[PDB]
Amino acid sequence: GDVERGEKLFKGRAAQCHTATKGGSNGVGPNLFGIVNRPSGKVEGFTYSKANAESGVIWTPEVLDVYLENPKKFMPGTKMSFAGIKKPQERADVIAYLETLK
Amino acid sequence: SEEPPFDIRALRADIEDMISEKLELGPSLIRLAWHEAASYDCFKKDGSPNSASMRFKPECLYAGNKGLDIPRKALETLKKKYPQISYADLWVLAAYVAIEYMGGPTIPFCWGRVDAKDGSVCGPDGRLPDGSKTQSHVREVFRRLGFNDQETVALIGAHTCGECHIEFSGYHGPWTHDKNGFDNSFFTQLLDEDWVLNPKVEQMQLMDRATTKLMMLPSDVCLLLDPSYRKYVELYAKDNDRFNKDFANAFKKLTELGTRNLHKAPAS
Ligand code: HEC
Ligand code: HEM
Ligand SMILES: [K+]
Ligand SMILES: [Mg+2]
Repeated sequence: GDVERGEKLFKGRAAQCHTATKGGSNGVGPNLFGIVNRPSGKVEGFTYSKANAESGVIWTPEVLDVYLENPKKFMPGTKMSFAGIKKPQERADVIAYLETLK
Repeated sequence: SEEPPFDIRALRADIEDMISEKLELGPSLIRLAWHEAASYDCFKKDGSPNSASMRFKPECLYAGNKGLDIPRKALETLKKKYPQISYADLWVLAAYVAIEYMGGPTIPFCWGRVDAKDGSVCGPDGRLPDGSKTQSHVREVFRRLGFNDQETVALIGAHTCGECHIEFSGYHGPWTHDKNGFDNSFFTQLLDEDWVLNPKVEQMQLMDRATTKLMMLPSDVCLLLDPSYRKYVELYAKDNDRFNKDFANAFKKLTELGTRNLHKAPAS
């Protein structure tokens, strides 16, 4: 994806719930710095749902693509209240921006 | 299906492109199409809904339509690129594209709305709903439009996206934490949060006590207070697929009020 479009999409779709800076604060959602290729439910200080805590998924770019299209379908019981990114180009752009967060 | 006199495929892509450059335009386009239809009165048979009559005075200056010049000027550029589409059809299609673009349902688009020639066909003021009022006023307005309670609650669910502006309504902020996303989160927010008085806004509005970043109008919280509306709030908070289908049907009925012999447009 395009990192520039990915950052702007993240500002417009993720900023009310997630921070992207190194050591950024936990809010509605956890800090997502370094999340690409991490196991799910392990950001320090965040209290996850029962579904996300006990989940076995690893946030690789291909898994993030399915999740971001429909979070509640991919992980039933999740507390992430996100409508999803229906177009592949926008998902790819958002995923490319998450890959730059070390 | 029937092919319109405008290139609908290229038009649908140009609306998505315009929305990608400024995501806050999505909800604004939905509000524009809703207020162009909300002038209707099914008992008096007037108001000129779905005719783009809001382009003229006096309807453009009504208090309820403050701020709607932004989505109107954004779409004037597309009217120049596609002159065969009427302004009335363009506003409805732009709302349907924004709903689908933000993750909502795909509403089948019917074309053929005729534009208003001037402001002499406009309805009076006082037709648009007031955010400071509750269920008696909300039911009166939606009964005047020809909607039942199920459809009323599904339609107010569009507050899942967008925000209030002090300069347009005197209220402030978004209803959900995904203001540029379209799903049933208005209803889960309405039930799951503790809505407390916001002492920082002069016009009375509630805020979520968890973060204080969200808001609800008196007209939003009246859906919990009324026994009939509360049951539909509960239904949609529990089933997003049902919300998407019921919103699609009601929004299509809204944008086809006062229309005649429209044509089914092709998909995608
Ligand atoms: C609030 C309405 C959110 C928005 C908008 C976005 N996300 Fe989110 N996200 C949110 C929560 C509450 C949680 C925790 C969910 C749980 O069930 O416990 C998450 C989680 C994620 C994760 C997983 C993190 C992990 O396992 O440590 C990812 C990868 C994620 N969110 C991504 C993401 C993106 C890319 C978003 C915009 C495109 C986005 N989220 C928006 C809440 C919210
Ligand atoms: C009870 C009836 C309703 C009332 C009282 C009401 C009230 C309001 C108010 C006060 C605003 C803020 C406007 C501003 O400051 O910018 C608003 C915004 C909005 N409303 Fe409604 N509304 C009602 C029904 C609806 C319906 C039925 C829809 C759609 C189908 C809708 C869609 C929207 C959208 C999309 C916005 C946000 C626009 C933006 O972000 O720019 N509303 N509404
Ligand atoms: K939303
Ligand atoms: Mg009108």
